[PDB]
Amino acid sequence: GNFKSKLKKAMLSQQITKSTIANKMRLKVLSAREQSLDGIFEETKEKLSGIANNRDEYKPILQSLIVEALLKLLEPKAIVKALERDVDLIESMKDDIMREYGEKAQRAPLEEIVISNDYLNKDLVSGGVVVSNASDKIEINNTLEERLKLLSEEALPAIRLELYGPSKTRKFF
Amino acid sequence: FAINKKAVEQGFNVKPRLNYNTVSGVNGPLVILEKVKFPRYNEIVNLTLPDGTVRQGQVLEIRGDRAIVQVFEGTSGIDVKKTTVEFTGESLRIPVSEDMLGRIFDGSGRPIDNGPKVFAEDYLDINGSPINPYARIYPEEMISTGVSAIDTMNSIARGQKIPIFSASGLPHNEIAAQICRQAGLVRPEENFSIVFAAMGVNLETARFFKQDFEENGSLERTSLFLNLANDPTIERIITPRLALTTAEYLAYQTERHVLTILTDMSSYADALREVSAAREEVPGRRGYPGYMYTDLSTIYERAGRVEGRNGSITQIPILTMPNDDITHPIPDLTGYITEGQIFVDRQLHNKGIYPPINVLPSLSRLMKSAIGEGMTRKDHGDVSNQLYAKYAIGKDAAAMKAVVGEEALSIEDKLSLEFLEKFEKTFITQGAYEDRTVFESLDQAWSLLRIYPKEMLNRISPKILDEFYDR
Amino acid sequence: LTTAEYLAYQTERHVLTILTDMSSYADALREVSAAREEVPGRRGYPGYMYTDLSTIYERAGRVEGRNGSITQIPILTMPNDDITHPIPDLTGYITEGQIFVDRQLHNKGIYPPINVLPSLSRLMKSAIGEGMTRKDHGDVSNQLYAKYAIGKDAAAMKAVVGEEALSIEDKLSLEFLEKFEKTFITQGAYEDRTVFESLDQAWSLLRIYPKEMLNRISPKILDEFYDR
Amino acid sequence: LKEFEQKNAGGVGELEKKAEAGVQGELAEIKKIAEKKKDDVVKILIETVIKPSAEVHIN
Amino acid sequence: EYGAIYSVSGPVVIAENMIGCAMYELVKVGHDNLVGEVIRIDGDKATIQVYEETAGLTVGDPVLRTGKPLSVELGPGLMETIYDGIQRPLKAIKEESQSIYIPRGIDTPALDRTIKWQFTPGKFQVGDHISGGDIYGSVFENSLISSHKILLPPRSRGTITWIAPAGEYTLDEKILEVEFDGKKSDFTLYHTWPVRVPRPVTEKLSADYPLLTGQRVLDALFPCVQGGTTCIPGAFGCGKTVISQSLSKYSNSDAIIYVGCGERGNEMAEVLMEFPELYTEMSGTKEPIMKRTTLVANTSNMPVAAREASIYTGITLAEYFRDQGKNVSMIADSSSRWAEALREISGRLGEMPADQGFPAYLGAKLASFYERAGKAVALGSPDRTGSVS
Amino acid sequence: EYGAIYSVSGPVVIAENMIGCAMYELVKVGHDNLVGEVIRIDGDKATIQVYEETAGLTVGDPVLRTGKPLSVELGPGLMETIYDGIQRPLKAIKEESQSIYIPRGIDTPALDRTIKWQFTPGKFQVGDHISGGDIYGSVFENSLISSHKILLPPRSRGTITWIAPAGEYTLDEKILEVEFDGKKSDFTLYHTWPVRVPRPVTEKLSADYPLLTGQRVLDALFPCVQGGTTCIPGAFGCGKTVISQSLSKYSNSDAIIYVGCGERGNEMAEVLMEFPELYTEMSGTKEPIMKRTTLVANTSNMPVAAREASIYTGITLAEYFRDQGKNVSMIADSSSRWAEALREISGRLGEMPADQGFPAYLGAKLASFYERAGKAVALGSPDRTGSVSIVAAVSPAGGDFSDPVTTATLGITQVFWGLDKKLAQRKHFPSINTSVSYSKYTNVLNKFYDSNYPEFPVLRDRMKEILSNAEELEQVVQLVGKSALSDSDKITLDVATLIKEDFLQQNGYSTYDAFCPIWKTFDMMRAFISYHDEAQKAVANGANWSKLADSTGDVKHAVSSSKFFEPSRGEKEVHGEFEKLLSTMQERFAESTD
Repeated sequence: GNFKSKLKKAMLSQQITKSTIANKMRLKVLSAREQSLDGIFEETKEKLSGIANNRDEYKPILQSLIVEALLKLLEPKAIVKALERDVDLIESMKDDIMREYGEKAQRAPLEEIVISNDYLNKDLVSGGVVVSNASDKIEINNTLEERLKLLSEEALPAIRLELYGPSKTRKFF
Repeated sequence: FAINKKAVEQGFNVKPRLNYNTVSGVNGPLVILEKVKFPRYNEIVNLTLPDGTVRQGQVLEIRGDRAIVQVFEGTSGIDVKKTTVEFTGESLRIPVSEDMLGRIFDGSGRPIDNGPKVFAEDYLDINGSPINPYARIYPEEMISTGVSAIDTMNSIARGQKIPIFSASGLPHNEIAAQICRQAGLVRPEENFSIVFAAMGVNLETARFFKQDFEENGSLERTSLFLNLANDPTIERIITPRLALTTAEYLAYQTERHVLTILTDMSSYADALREVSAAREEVPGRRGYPGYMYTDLSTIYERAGRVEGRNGSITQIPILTMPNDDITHPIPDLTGYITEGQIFVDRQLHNKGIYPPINVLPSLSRLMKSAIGEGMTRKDHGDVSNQLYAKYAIGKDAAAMKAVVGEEALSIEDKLSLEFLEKFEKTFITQGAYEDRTVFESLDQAWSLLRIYPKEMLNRISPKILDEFYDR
Repeated sequence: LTTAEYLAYQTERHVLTILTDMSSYADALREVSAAREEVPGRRGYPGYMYTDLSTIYERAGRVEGRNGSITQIPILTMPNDDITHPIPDLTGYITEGQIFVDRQLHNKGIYPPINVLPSLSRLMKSAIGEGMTRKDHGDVSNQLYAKYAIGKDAAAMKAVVGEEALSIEDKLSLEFLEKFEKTFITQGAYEDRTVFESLDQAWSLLRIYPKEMLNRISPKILDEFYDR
Repeated sequence: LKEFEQKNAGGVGELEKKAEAGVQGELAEIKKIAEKKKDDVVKILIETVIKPSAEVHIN
Repeated sequence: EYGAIYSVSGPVVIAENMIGCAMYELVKVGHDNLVGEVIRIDGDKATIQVYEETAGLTVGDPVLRTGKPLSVELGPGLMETIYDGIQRPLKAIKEESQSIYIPRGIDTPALDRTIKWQFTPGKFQVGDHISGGDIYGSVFENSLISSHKILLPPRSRGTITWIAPAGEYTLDEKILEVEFDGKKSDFTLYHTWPVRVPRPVTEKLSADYPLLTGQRVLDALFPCVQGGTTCIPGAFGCGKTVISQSLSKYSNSDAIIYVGCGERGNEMAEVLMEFPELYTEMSGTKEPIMKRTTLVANTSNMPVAAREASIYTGITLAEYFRDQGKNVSMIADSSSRWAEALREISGRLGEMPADQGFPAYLGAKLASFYERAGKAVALGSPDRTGSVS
Repeated sequence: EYGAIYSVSGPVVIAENMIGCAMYELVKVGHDNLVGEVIRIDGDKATIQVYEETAGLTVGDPVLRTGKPLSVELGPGLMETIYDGIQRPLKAIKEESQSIYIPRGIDTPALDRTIKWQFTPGKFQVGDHISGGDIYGSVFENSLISSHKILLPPRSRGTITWIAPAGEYTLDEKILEVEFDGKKSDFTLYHTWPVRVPRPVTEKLSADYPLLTGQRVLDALFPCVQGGTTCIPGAFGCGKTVISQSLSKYSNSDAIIYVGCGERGNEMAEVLMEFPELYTEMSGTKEPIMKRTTLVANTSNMPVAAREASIYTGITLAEYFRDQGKNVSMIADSSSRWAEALREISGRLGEMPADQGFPAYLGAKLASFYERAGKAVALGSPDRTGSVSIVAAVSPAGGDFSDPVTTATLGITQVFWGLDKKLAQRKHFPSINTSVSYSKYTNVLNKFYDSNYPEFPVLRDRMKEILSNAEELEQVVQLVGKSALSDSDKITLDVATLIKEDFLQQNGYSTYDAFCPIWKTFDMMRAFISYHDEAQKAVANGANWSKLADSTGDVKHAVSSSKFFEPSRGEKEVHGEFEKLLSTMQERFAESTD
């Protein structure tokens, strides 16, 4: 009986080691795939910044984004915030945005467009717009940074599907 | 492989969110916002204080351009003129994959095992949906637990829901951990697995759980959610349905045979009572809202068996008796939704017998479907009945001692006595790590049964007695 | 209370106060608690009268500066022979000691019809013993309480089982009890008993027993006065 | 008993390396195939980001 | 009119621009078109009770008025079917869904319209009058049932103008055209009826005919009349399923109905998949005992409403079948759980319990519900009869 | 801001023109400048707690906000001091007043600035990176607690740009120039911390090293371990304070804190001025034990909010000390009074309870308040290891199942000592019901006993089992009295009687009955075990119990007087006496048995 107790203790130690080791391999695998994901996402962020650095393609997309912000807001008295470098582009596109909001909306075109002296951090912010109504309590953030942030976590399932294709044992779905 | 179409369409569809700064006031644990757009009832909000700290909350109720939210972490010291909040534009949801095994999660379900993020295979709604009674079968094929005192007498079919009733001074959590360590299917793992949750445990209890479930090496079969006492109450109600959702996903999309255990429905009921005090609702009897029957039934019902799939789901919750009786509404109503009951004796603990369990008031309502052969030896059925009758006779004999005289007891009475002591000591007592296959426990029962003449056991088929009395 | 404070702690005179009825006080407080809506406590009582009761009982005791002292004796009426009722329960929470009376003894024509078992003075140790009294007092009281309870429970047991499990000491404690209520508790409306003769009668009643039952008596004291 | 005990006195590290190697091939292959299939995923993600989602919230 | 959701609160919702609506009427609220039901009408505002999960809803969503209180359909196809406490075709629902859940926001008619039926027109010709409860044709349905006897809904007056001749038909074709003041009125192979007010009958009659069970002790010493009331204690461990299983085979009533208030389901699962296995011997052995009964079952998952209206639906169907010229006998699952559901619904609505956590309603509700049983003569030209037990 | 008082309702006030505040924030109100904390806010009307008396107040009075929640002052001078529930110096207020009353609006500082101290720089050189929880110097506060550690309050980082020299110093002096971004990091000898939020810690740990009380039943039977808690009913005849005094004078505690909420005033004044009479019974006779004691005594007559905040203040102080890696203990007057205050406040606020007079959250609040106790390793480079133990003196309402607070406690705690009313009725104090109390730590604590008394557990277990059997057979015998009964029956009866009169009885005031060590308890237990076992094995073969006891004579009495063995008399003289007793008992059994 003493011998069997000692053997039991040794075998318990063996399985304890097995459990620890098995745990850590899987943790490492998860971390590694996470690193791959992180590389992908930082590459996407770099591409976002690079594209935002050029005015040509940026302008129409910026106008569309602001129009979408209007669609979300739905009032004729709002204030627009953006980096100082495109203030004149915004001023030029004011008329088009007003008219197109009037078109999309079932109400009349926008009455006013206002841009204060604030501008977003060129360092921290690289391309994007934020819209707040005239009363200036409700904010609409439509900046590329937070856009990609939300996408990254709200797109994980299909993203993984693409990364590893179909999965197994999920027979009924 | 068509759901992939929706998977891609949604996983490549992004929509921004609004942010508000229209706090009209805070009243107790609740906040009020006035100017809102198309509010969605009972969805989650992220609140940022004017100092950089951010919390989470859910919509309580809505009114024409008006909404009320509750902060999961309380409304301490927050501001009314410099605070903002964003809405997810969607109710709460949980990420899901087939790899939560080996990973632990907090009350909100976020990992706390210091490992990478869950890497959701998919998201899902927190609460499931009813199931067609037409689409269910009844269980069979008892599931082994490694505990002689339970399996031998009170077996459990793959699906039967049986609570366990405890008192304040009763050690039960240890029993749950021991069961998890000994949990498994009976040999003639394969797809069997476990998921565990706990509410309002002591810190030291939490560390105990973690370390034991790890060093046991069974963490692969399991996935633990936890909810400490210090955790905010609202999170309490979240955990059980999260665990249920995970178990449903596994069982009905991976054919896992799943078991789970809720630590104390008592704390859950307490937390529920906390809710609806916010609203001007006077609670029902004993100061308890009426609809707990419906709610607790909602939680319990998810367990069952589906013909179309090989998915076994079984539920074994635990409850504590407040005044050490059965009159509190919780046990009373649970006796209806449930099937059978398990009693743990405080006195037997005062007798030191581990586990301090007794069987006289405890029964399995559906063991009959899970005791036949192909799955356990034929004798297993009626041997238990004969043992129970002998146990009752021994209790009487114990009463018989001084009523008329210790010597006055009959030879039958004396035999019943000695059997009582021998069985209650050896057979019932289980070491903290002692493990018993059903077979060896039944053999112990046979040994303890041969104590009587072959004729005293007048509740058996002759052939079975002949074969098992002469080995 | 204002008058008592003024007199005591400005004239240094020892003053005692008697309050006839707290029940009427609670009644008036409840009375003016409903003409204006108020979330009621147990039995309609606003929960905060605990505060007012503390305010009333705040005034008592002695302080270093002032020689005069104040002592409170509020007479309280049980509504239905009850203690868990909010009034008596709350009073017991914050008050000191308590004096209890029972209808049974009065029906038995016993004056005063005190009920010892519930009535307890939280504070007795400091102002007893040697220096001012005889140290036996503590053991005397403890033994009296114990034997009284024993006799009461013995009578209760016999009331349901009869003379079939009655030890000799059971009936001894009984007869001790009957004599105790008959003589010790009973007093004339004009006789005062100093602690001395009181303890003398106590020892007289006690000496019916052997020197082994009375374990609540120190061997020293158990031997000093067992026989004089 | 001691002969049985000493079996793992040095084999624990050897078998730990055994498992470690057991996950290296597929391990690195994770990143290898990910990079192999990086262009498609990143380009699709950016395309999804850029495209407008104008919508009046049919209520 | 078809206004939007003014406000939401848990299982209680409030609408706006809701007019022309009685305080008892269903609604297909929200995009999910959940089966809500109105309770209190005040100003243009109203209070509507939802019966499914209310999470995720918003302000400004379509709401439509069914125009009538809770009802139930009646016609060919009832026999050999399984339904929810609110008459949900569980079989068809699962079949079309191919899913194990109960997809919230589901929609499936009470009875299939695809299947065609053979109809034999009655003996009433154009110009003849007609009254509620009259018989104007029959439809063969199963071997066990001779034919579904086509009846006229109560509160029906006028004369017939157009008649569908004999032939094959589905439950949608307008087979009858009558006129109380003009050809406006018409009818189909089926109809519906509210669930609250009992289905009226011509006249009653004292019940004195014995009940058939095939059990020595029961039918011999302590029997019940065909048209009587009976009660037995619960605690199934005593094996009360014997009376049910025998009665499913041994009854002088050609039609039997079992209503499931609601339980863990395993019981319902077993009874469900064991009922279509017993035998009866009319003109030779016949297995499908289900042909002699239609089953409604519930369980905790389905809302309280279903677990409240289950018994009403069952007894209404029993009254219908009695009036169809038959002897019916409906068995219950458990009154206690229905009484619970009632207590809890009242508590949710916030009503004061008479005692023991129960509202006063229990007494009158139970008495009225039991009043709906016995033998009687129902409307119809043949003046056939029936009984309810 | 400068608000206006709109409405006053006893201990409640509504101001107007309040904007941008925190619903937990101190406020100065009225002309007398009273103290109050906002509670519920909406628009510009603020519901404010008042911690003082209201009389003669009128609308429009100025209202001054503060901008911070309720905190307490931490540093030196705390120890051997008495404060109210809201951290006000009772002694300083009294002496300054030179009266016997408390003025309204007094602001005597929590920690005096009138005393200097001899500081010593630590080992942190200027220019080094620093963070909270890192000691940078120490000062002497008292002999028993010399070298008061000085720590950087958390949420405080930067680089030490300077160090103050050693020497004699008072508070109010910057002593550490640090820079996170700018010189702004200026710290004096003390600091503050909000009461509601517990301070952080590196991590937690298990429990071991059992606490000691000196009373046999508690330590022996239902073990108590530091870093833990329990509920102790107070009967006033079961030694209401004797247990506390024994804990203070025997428990190996670095610091002692007791609080008073339902203080009747008599007990308050007494305990206060009898602490001076108490002496430190540790490492030599130090006449003052208060050097380990700091008190927060509050009578009912103070505003309810004070009784509410008393426990938070006390536990915060406990955490502050234990952060230095010490052992602390807490004593509570009566938790029932605190719950009564809580329900009073809730009702006054105007929200319905749900527990026959208690708001639902009570359970959550009690759980949170409890969860600050335990054992943990401190935070910061110095690597301290603290330990907080407490005890809640539950005062029942005359019942057990009537008050849910009992359930709440029993649902969270892990050691609980019940109470048998009959024991009190028999004056059988120590009055504890054995069948109800329980202690889960016994399981883990085997790993500790095995080092000292590796046979103690099983012996105690068998003794408890015997007690349970005696309790059980009582219910049978009483209904039938003496009958045909085996010698074992009398054996169980008499052994249980001896155990209870020995164990469950002891004078609260005696050198051999008000205090016991572990080893002495071990000896008592072993002696009783041997007695009973030898008696039973002897009767196993004839040996009628009458003649058996006669042959052994007064062995039961021989062991009965063992209680009179005075402890502290060498631990070998007493141990030698117990060895002699065991020898005589075993030989006497062996011989008289034959």
